[PDB]
Amino acid sequence: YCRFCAIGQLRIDLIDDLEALKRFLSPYAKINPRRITGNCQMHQRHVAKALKRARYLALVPFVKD
Amino acid sequence: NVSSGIIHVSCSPNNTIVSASDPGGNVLCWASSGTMGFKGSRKKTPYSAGIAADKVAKTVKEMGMATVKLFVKGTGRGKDTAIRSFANAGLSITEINEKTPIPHNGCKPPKRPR
Amino acid sequence: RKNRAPKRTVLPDPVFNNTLVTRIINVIMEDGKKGLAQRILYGAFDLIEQRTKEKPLTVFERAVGNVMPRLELRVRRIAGSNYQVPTEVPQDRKIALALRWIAMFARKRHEKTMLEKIANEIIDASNNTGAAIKKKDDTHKMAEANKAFAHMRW
Amino acid sequence: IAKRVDVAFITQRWLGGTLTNFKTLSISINKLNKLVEKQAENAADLTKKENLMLSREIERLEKFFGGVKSLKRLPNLLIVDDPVYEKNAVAEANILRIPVVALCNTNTNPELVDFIIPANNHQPQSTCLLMNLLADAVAEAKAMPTMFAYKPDEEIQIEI
Amino acid sequence: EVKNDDLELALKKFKRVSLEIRRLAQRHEYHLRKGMRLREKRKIAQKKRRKFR
RNA sequence: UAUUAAUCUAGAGUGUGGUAGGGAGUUUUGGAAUUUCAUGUGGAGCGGUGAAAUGCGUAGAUAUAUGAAGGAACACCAGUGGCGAAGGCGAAAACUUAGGCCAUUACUGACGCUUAGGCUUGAAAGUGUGGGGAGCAAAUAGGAUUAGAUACCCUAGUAGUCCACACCGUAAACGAUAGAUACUAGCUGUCGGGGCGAUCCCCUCGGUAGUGAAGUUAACACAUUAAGUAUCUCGCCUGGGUAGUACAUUCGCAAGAAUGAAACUCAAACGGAAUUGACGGGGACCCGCACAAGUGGUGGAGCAUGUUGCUUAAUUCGAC
Repeated sequence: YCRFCAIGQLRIDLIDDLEALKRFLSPYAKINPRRITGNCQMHQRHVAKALKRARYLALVPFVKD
Repeated sequence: NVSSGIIHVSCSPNNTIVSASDPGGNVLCWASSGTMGFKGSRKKTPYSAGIAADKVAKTVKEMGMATVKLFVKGTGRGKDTAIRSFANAGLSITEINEKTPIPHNGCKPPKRPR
Repeated sequence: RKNRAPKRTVLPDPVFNNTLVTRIINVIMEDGKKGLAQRILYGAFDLIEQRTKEKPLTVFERAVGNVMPRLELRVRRIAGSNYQVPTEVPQDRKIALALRWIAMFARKRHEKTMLEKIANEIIDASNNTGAAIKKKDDTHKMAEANKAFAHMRW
Repeated sequence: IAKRVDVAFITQRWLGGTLTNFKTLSISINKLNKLVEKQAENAADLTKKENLMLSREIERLEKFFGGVKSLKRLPNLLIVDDPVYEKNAVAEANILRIPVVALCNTNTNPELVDFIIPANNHQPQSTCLLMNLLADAVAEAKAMPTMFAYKPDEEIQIEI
Repeated sequence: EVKNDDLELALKKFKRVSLEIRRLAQRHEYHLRKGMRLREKRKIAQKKRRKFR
C-alpha cells in the first residue's frame, strides 16, 4: 500500500510517484479498486485522481500502447 | 515477405475474420469462418473458425515466419483455436496482442435486442 | 435413477476356456438351441479354414479387437435445440456391442450360403474391411462432430 | 459429580417437549425399565440384526435421554451452565415457575433467573472450580463428601 | 493479455484477463439502462466478496 | 404561555485552527473510439437467429496501415466510501461556489421548527428555432417459427438523436417512508477529522451495511443506521370499481402540472402481510428395464380376437 498513509499528509499529487503506482496499477494499464491499492479511503481518492491525471498526462496509457 | 509481417485476426462469435497484411498495410491473403462453404450457423462453430485459421495459415506458412504475433481483435475463442492450430504445426507464438480497441465512448453503440 | 448395477457373464467351454466365444455363440443362436447354430458354425468354420490360412484364435482375436468401438453418444438436451455430448464405452459393453453386431449382420441376408455368410462376416471383420470397424469409425466421427456440443456444459 | 454425588441427571439436557411436560419423560423412564426387563431375555435367539438393533436402541438411549432413569418428578432447581446452551432447559422451565439457577456470560440479561450468577464456564480454567464449588455446596445435605466449600483445595487445569 | 509463452501458467491469468475485457466491453458495445449496466459489476463484486471474506 | 430592561448560553450559526469529499455553476485540453476520404494491397466472400432469409461483394467487397477528419461522449478508476436541497455526483485539470466534519472554555441573548403566500430546481423522454447528424434508432420495410408471431429472431432503415436558445415538469423522484426539535443498550468494522501512535491496534465526534434486548407491530419485521418516545407544522385516506371519467383552473406552441366526479354497482377492495401446497422456458436432492444398452416386439405382413367407425333387429351395453 501507499507510503503516504504511513507518513501522514492527507493528500498526494503526481510528483512522478510511478513506482508506487506500479503497485496499484496492473501491467494492463487499468486501475485496480481500493482492495488492491490498500489505501484507506482518502488516499484512495487521491491515488484515483492521480492515476486519472496520469491517464490525461500520458504518464499511464488508457489502454493504447 | 519479411519474417515478421502483420496478421490481423478479428475474432468474433459471428464470422471471425483474418488477413495477412504487409508492414506497409497491404494484405497478401485473407479468410473468414465459412470460407470453404460454411456461411451460416456452421461458420460460427469452432470447426469453420479453425478452417479459416488453417487457410490463412497455409497462405502464410511460407513467408519466412517461424514465430508470429497474434493480433487478436475482440475477445472470444478464435484466438485459442488459432494458437492451437499454429502450435500443432510447430510454429510458436511471440505474444497474444490483445488488439481490442476498448470503447472510448465515441459512436453510439447499437441498442440492446428488444 | 441407478448409478451402479453389477452385470453378469456366462460359463465358457472346456476346450478353449473363453467367455467371449460362448457369448457370441449365445447371441447368434437361433430357435433357442445351439443345434442349427452348431451346424452353421461348423459350416462357417470349414469355409473359413479352406481359405485365409492363419491360426483361428489369432485371427478371431484380431477381428474382435479391431471391431471394438471407441466412443459413446449419450444424449444431452440443450432445452432449446438439443445437442448431444459423447461419452466413453466400458470394455464389457464394447465386447457386447461387437458380438451383437456380429449377430445382427450374420442372422439375415440375401446371399445363398449362410455358412458362407458367417464365414465372410468373420473374415471381413478380420481383414479390417468395413463390417463393424465402420462402427468405430462413425462413433469417432460423431464425437468429432459433437466437439462443439461437448465444449460447454449447461 | 454424577459419579460422586447425584440423585438424578440427564446426559446432555432436555430435548424439548420433556421439561414443561414430564409425561414424555415419565413414559421414558418407564419404557427404560421395561426395555431392560425385556432385553434381559433377548439372548441372540431370534435375529442377530435385531439384537444389534436393541443394543443400538440402548445406545440412542444413552445419547438422547440416558440420564432420565431415577427422576420421578420435576426438579425444584435446574442448573444452567449457559443461557445460550440450555435453550429447552431454560425456556420450558420458565413456562412454569420452578426455581432455576443459570449463568450469564456475554449477551444476555443477568435477571432472567431467581438468583443471579454472572459466572462463566467457557474458559478452560473456570468450569473446574465452578462445578466443584457448586457441587460441594449441596453435597453436604446428603451426608456426602464435600471438598470445595471453604477448603484450600483448587484446580488449575485446561479443558479436556 | 499482452504476452503468452508459458505452457501452463499464463493461460489461467489470460482467462480472467479475457473475462475482465468482456465485462468492460459489455457496457459500451451496446446501449442500455445504466441501472443494470452498473448492477452487473456490483453483483459480480458482491458475489466475489461473500464467497471469500 | 406572548412576554419587559437585563437576560443564562446548553442550540441557530458564528471569532478561530485542523479539515475530507466523484458536491456543484464555469472554463480548458488529452486519450482514443468510430466510420470514412487520398494510399495501395487481395482473391471470394459478408449478414444472422433454434436453423435461415432479408439485406451487402469482383466495376476489388472482408480486412489492412498510417495521414486527415465529423458529431459524440470518456473501459478501469467505483469502496461496512464520501460528498450530496431532491433529481444526483467518476478522462482529467483548474476559476468560482456550496455543503460540511472535527474541535473553539465564544458571542447576539435562544434570536429557531413547519409552511398559506411567494421563490427555486427538477432524471428522462420529446418540441419550435438555428446548426450538426458521427452513431444507433423506433414506426417499422423486407425476411424466420408461426394457427397469429402483430411481442419475443435477423438485416435495411428515417422520426428520433445531438449542440445552444425557448418549452419541457413528470419517474418505481423511493427510504414503497415530508419534515424540524429533544432523548434513548450495544456490537463486528469502516470512513472524515483531533489524533498519542511506521501505517497501526486504539479511540472523540459526525457518517457508513448489519445486528438484537427494551420498545414496536395485522404480520412482514424494524430497533439508538426504529416501523422507539415525546413537541410544532404542511400533504393525504375513510370500502372497492366507478374515480382520474367530465367540466373547470393556472402555465406550458402541445404532449403534460395539479385537481377532481356524478350516476351507478358490489358488499366488496386483483386490499395487504403471513402457512403449506399447485406452479415455473428456477435450483439441491434419492430412487424403480422408466430411461441409457440390447433381445424381441407392434404401427409392417399371413393373420385372430378386441376398439371406433359404419351398417342395422339388436349389429346390445359399458369400457376409451
